[PDB]
Amino acid sequence: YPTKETAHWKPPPWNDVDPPKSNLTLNFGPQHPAAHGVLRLVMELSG
Amino acid sequence: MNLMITLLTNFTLATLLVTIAFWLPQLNVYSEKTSPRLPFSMKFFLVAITFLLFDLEIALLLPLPWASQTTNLNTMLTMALLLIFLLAVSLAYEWTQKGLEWTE
Amino acid sequence: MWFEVLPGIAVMGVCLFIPGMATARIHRFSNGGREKRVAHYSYQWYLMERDRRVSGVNRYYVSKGLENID
Amino acid sequence: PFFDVQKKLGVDLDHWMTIQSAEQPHRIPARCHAFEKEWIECAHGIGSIRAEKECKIEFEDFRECLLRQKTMKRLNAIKRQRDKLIKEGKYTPPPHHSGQEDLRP
Amino acid sequence: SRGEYVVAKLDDLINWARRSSLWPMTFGLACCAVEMMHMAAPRYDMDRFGVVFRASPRQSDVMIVAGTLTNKMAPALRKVYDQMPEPRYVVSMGSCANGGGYYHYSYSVVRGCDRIVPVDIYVPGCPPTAEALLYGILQLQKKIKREKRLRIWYRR
Amino acid sequence: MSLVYMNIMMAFTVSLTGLLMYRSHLMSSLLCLEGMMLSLFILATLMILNSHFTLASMMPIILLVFAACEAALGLSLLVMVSNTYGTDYVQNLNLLQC
Amino acid sequence: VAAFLKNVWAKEPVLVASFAIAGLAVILPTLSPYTKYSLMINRATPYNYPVPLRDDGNMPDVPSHPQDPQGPSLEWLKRL
Amino acid sequence: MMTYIVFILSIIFVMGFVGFSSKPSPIYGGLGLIVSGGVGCGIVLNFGGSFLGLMVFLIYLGGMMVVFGYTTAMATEQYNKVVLGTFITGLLMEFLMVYYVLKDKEVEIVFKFNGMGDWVIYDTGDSGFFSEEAMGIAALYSYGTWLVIVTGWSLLIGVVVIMEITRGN
Amino acid sequence: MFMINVLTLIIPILLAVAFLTLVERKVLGYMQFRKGPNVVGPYGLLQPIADAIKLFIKEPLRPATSSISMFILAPILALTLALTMWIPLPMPYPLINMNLGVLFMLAMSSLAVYSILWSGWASNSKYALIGALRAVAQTISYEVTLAIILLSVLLMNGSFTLSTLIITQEQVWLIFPAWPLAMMWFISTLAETNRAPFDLTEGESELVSGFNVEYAAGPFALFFMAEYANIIMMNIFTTTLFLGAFHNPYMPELYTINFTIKSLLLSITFLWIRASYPRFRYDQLMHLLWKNFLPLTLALCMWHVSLPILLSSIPPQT
Ligand SMILES: CCCCCCCCCCCCCCCCCC(=O)OC[C@H](COP(=O)([O-])OCC[N+](C)(C)C)OC(=O)CCCCCCCCCCCCCCCCC
Ligand SMILES: CCCCCCCCCCCCCCCCCC(=O)OC[C@H](COP(=O)(O)OCCN)OC(=O)CCCCCCCCCCCCCCCCC
Ligand SMILES: CCCCCCCCCCCCCCCCCC(=O)OC[C@H](COP(=O)(O)OCCN)OC(=O)CCCCCCCCCCCCCCCCC
Ligand SMILES: CCCCCCCCCCCCCCCCCC(=O)OC[C@H](COP(=O)(O)OCCN)OC(=O)CCCCCCCCCCCCCCCCC
Ligand SMILES: CCCCCCCCCCCCCCCCCC(=O)OC[C@H](COP(=O)(O)OCCN)OC(=O)CCCCCCCCCCCCCCCCC
Ligand SMILES: CCCCCCCCCCC1=C(C)C(=O)C(OC)=C(OC)C1=O
Ligand code: SF4
Repeated sequence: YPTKETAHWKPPPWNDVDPPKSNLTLNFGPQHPAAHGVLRLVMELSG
Repeated sequence: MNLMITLLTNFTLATLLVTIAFWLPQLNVYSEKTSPRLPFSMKFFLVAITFLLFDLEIALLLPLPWASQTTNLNTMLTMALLLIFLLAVSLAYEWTQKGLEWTE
Repeated sequence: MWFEVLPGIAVMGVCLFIPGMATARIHRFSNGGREKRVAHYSYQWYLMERDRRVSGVNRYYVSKGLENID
Repeated sequence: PFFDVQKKLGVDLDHWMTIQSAEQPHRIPARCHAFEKEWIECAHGIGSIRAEKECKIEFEDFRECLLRQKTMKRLNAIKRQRDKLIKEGKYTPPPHHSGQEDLRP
Repeated sequence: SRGEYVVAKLDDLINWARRSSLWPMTFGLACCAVEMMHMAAPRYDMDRFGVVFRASPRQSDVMIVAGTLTNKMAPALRKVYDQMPEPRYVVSMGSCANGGGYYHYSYSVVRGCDRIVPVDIYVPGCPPTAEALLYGILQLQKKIKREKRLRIWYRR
Repeated sequence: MSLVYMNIMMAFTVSLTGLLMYRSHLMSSLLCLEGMMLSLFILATLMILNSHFTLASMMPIILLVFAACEAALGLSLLVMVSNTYGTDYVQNLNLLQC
Repeated sequence: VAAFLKNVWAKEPVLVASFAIAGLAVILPTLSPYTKYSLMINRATPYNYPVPLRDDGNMPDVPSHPQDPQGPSLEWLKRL
Repeated sequence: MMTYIVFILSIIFVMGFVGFSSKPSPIYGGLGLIVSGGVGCGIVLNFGGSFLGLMVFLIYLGGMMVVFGYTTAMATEQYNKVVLGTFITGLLMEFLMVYYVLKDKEVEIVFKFNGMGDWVIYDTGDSGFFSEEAMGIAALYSYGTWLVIVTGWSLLIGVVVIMEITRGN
Repeated sequence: MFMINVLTLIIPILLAVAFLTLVERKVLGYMQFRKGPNVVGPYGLLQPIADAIKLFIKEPLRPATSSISMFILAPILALTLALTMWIPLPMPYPLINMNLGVLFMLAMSSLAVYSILWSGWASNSKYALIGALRAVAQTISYEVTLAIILLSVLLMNGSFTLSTLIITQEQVWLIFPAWPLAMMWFISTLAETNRAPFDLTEGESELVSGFNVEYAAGPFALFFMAEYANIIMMNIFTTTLFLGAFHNPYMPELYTINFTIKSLLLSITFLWIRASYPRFRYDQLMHLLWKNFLPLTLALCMWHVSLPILLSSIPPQT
């Protein structure tokens, strides 16, 4: 029975599966800049 | 009572050290400086849950030095080896189903 | 040479020696020249409170021997 | 669906933690062991309906052992009347209720 | 009087503490990194002066600029300098950090790091020896020793 | 009855009405659930120590172990919800109205 | 079984020591002659009070004094 | 005052529960539940549950609330009216209950409650050379055989269940 | 009189933590073929004083914090737990003689990860929080083997009482019946205090210790001195636990000298391990816990349960 409140309701998907609806980027540098110190690394980490 | 006095004294000395370490370097007026979700990992949460469940198994294991004093020693030894074996079986299922991977 | 580290180790060793020696001397000063009574179990506390009541001075460490009976 | 498997097989899975009057480690008595033993040995075998109206005195003594409501209410009455008589000045406390009498043992 | 004496002895205490516990951040940009690493090597050994090797850049006292500052790393230099807690000092090590050096006329080199940060000690060389850098560190300590922060505070 | 039992039961009801009135976060709901467990732990422990009922001294430990494993299950549910929707909000869990 | 044992002792000796120590801990108390004495010592440790018996007239094994001959003895524990 | 120590710790306990249950954020709610667990542990310790209070610290605060703060740190973001209003609401309800049960030595919310210090209800005897609480917990291995079986089975199943539902497949 | 005893515990703790920095820099100096500090004091003895006065008048760094309250409470909790871990330590007499001192220390050390967690929350950087969660997962991982090794050793002690553990070791050091427990204990306490080769926050294998990152952090001296109080305390606890000394009840100073010398040697062993090895990768010390230490710890736990039963050597409760 359609009402004003239950008006926007669509039926669920047929397989009852909904759409799902990234990875880290690190701008890296050497810890103590004694040895290298002049390195820049743009990482793309996945954890 | 003496425990509460000692806890209050340790808390007081710690708070005094923290209050000094925040307010003593504010004595020297400095040049006021005017220039100018996190990614989820499943393994980080899984190592914490594995910790929690093995810690509950440890909570079962903690009354053993009192449990050896019993007169029902055969039952006690059976259940003691059984709890340590179930902890080992939890570890083996955590092993073999790729649960301890990339934080091994 | 390597014996130059021994003044710092000696100062740190004196600083670790102070707490234990301190608590032993304070336990002997607060308890009539003897060890502090250890009451982990309620029987030990019962005997200790009985000592406090029989000593007459509200102090468990005042020991009453055979001079207290007739 | 109380499938009484324990009484059927003779196993004791949880009857040991069930009451306070059971076998305890190192024979430690519960603080209301006698009251619970009296209420259980009263109410045994006669069912709940007869047990609520025929073993009422044993259960009341046992509930008042557990909760100590009548004891604390009685001490409240005595302590309030004592404090009223102290405030009115019509009562003095004895030396053995002030720490002045070198206790018994 | 009495207050001048008290602020003089307190200057002596805090200057002693700050010079005798220098924690260096090193911009090891170029060849002078190798010679600072020799100044921390067991012969010269900065750590016996209180000058710890590989200190944290977040809690460092002196920024040792040891190498060629290029135009591409000048804002990173200034950013690390701006993240330093005061009192912060800067030792400029070597000719390229002092004045451009061998790359003075380059299109891509900052002609001395003093165009970017204030410099306290200029240590000359290509590279200056590890002994010469330790000389510059001890001259920085002498410069801290004659500071008058509380005496000038008292006289204002 | 005793005066501390009032406060421990009132703590249970405070964490109950916290758990029965969500704001946004499912984590705060789980915090209220384990506060309910904490108040139950303290209340059972005070009864069992007061009664000198010896064998039920192992009861609050079994309560703690089972309900902390329950809490681990709930945190894993929250983690799967957070990996679905990005947050742990209970207003994102509304697909089952239709 | 000798090839597998040397192979797992070459590849995973921590697990071999683990299963060996665990297997000894399982099967060893049933083979030890002193496992009896653990039970004997735990049941001989007097936590409670030895609540005495009313002498009805026929209890020949129960002593009348602690230093009497009859009764349970711990000479096996003094000697071992 | 000092005879009311368990009562004062229980008041701090209820204040901490009104604190986190009003739900400012799961971070501060976790902090309030930590302080509440500590003071409720002190309540347990002042009856002679020394092992059970150390079980609170070691297990509850030590493992489980650490895992709650850990999982909160992975699910909240680091940088109201209703929280502070419900906080002072619960605080006023609790202090009105305190005031009634103190001025009257009696109250009835759901049950009747004494107003004296809960020192009154203790035992006047000893336990000898053991703790009764320690021996009752030690009997988990000689008397709680079925209890150990079902607890260990639930924990093993719990490990299996967490590895199932966090797998995503 | 009791407050005198509390202060003569806790103030020499801070002085020993001060001079442990000197002992560390010197002993790491001579092992690295150089000297440690010898300029600031005679033989370097004024280096902790100068360094502490320097750290206490240094500016709060640059940035602001996400949560003021946890930024304050994390050093308070760290120092409070680092000071309360010392009060049941029997040396030969504990300050607070409790029946459950072992379980007290295990619980208060389990509470120590909240300082790391709240300092990760209180920083503004979302990368420092990730580093804090890695550190929390490390510390809670090695607390498992701390608990089980500690339980396995206490099965020969009879109780959780720390003062009984002097009586237990009157005939032999307890490292002789339990040396695999002792070495996994020592390495697990090493991995507890974030100490090299397990120091991933203070080193590399870290997403945030990477030179010109954000993250307002606390005053470094407080967490540092809490950490060194924990290092000296865990070495004293290992000394009590496995290398317990002779105690004459009429001469307590003999036990105090003996456990002090052993605790100094064991803290220098921490210093000598950190100057000898490279660092683990994070999953390598997760491997070392979960796949290496925990199987042997469970196996030796079964062994130390069943072993006093089969040898008729069950220790007394009292
Ligand atoms: C208390 C005072 C101090 C105590 C001693 C400690 C001082 C010495 C410290 C040295 C420096 C250590 C720095 C950190 C090192 C960390 C790395 C490391 O060692 O990893 C451990 C390594 C890890 O393994 P791994 O990484 O080297 O090897 C590869 C591992 N797999 C195959 C999984 C990839 O070994 C262990 O885990 C051993 C732990 C202790 C072993 C105890 C042995 C017991 C033996 C019983 C008998 C066995 C015989 C068979 C059965 C017989 C039955 C009758
Ligand atoms: C009313 C009167 C009081 C007024 C207020 C003052 C209070 C007292 C403050 C301390 C004393 C003030 C003077 C401080 C030192 C001044 C003199 C000085 O710097 O002498 C230099 C000398 C070493 O010479 P140097 O220049 O280093 O040469 C290199 C080696 N050839 O240096 C040395 O030989 C060593 C100098 C050591 C400094 C003193 C010792 C340290 C401070 C101890 C007290 C404060 C800290 C207490 C503990 C804090 C926590 C650990
Ligand atoms: C019976 C007494 C009670 C026994 C139960 C109690 C055990 C206590 C110890 C707890 C151990 C917990 C973890 C167990 C996990 C077992 C599964 C496993 O580890 O398999 C993987 C392993 C290969 O390792 P991998 O996956 O490659 O590791 C990464 C690095 N390469 O695979 C292997 O290395 C092979 C593992 C299986 C074979 C091991 C044989 C050891 C034999 C020792 C002597 C006999 C001892 C008695 C027990 C019977 C053993 C057959
Ligand atoms: C449990 C044990 C704990 C032990 C903790 C302490 C360990 C180290 C012990 C001290 C070792 C020796 C320290 C010597 C420091 C330097 C003294 C000195 O003379 O410094 C020179 C400086 C300037 O003197 P000036 O007048 O310029 O001389 C020119 C001469 N024509 O003169 C000055 O700066 C003025 C004088 C400063 C003297 C400072 C002495 C050290 C103070 C340290 C603080 C703690 C004191 C001990 C507290 C605990 C024990 C009671
Ligand atoms: C962020 C907030 C601030 C953070 C910094 C400060 C808080 C954290 C650090 C403090 C932690 C306190 C832990 C104190 C309890 C430890 C357990 C305990 O009491 O053990 C000692 C002892 C047990 O041994 P036993 O011999 O069996 O008992 C005596 C009978 N003969 O038992 C006794 O001796 C019993 C003595 C009486 C009971 C003591 C109760 C203490 C007060 C209540 C808890 C206080 C802490 C609350 C907050 C915790 C952290 C949030
Ligand atoms: C209350 C006493 C405070 C003393 C403070 C001493 C701090 C340590 C100085 C040297 C040092 C060591 C050993 C150190 O290990 C370390 O971490 C890598 C530092 O930070 C960069 C250090 O600066
Ligand atoms: S001043 Fe010279 S030697 Fe030094 S870093 Fe520059 S180019 Fe290299």
